Amino acid sequence: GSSGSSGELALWSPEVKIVELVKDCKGLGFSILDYQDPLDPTRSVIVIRSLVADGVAERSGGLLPGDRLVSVNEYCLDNTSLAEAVEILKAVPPGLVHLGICSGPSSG
Repeated sequence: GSSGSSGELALWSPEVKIVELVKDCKGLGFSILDYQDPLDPTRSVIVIRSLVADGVAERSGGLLPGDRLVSVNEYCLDNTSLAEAVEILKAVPPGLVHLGICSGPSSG
């Protein structure tokens, strides 16, 4: 059982956190983008672009800019294309929003 040294994805945590976000008419208050692993270029992940000023994201106090988003309202956003990710957040119904997050390189 020789674990990998200076390799295993550390940028994020192996434990995702479900943040309860209350969507509104306009929708959410955050953004997302497509990322590419520095070791695996053939692999992409969705990150938290940024939290709109006083946006649902910030309000709740669970999301942060730089964290890797797992899913939104039970939606596998793994290796998903930005376009797809955005559409998923737009197609998602209003109200409570159960989305996971992977603590990443935060400057806070």
